[PDB]
Amino acid sequence: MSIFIGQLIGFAVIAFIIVKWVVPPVRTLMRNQQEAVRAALAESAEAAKK
Amino acid sequence: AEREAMLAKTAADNRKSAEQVAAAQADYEKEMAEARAQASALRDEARAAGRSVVDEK
Repeated sequence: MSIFIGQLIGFAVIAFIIVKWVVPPVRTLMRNQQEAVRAALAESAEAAKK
Repeated sequence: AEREAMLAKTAADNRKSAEQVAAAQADYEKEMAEARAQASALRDEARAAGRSVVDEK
């Protein structure tokens, strides 16, 4: 019982740390790559139009 | 792979387009120049025929 709770508090701390300092860079990184790929598709589309 | 394909082909299509605007310009200019040259040659032949007819008459 006590062990579970304490490791659950530890997991809550880990989740807070990753959400505050690890999630922002990675999610947004993937996000920037996403923007890039979509805009590249866009450039291809435009060139086709040209 | 297809990501690559698209990037490269887009490159070549913007290439085609940039070369094709120049090609259309140059071909229109060449056709116009050929037409004008033929017009000038026709006028020169008319002048030569006029000289021939005046001389013979």
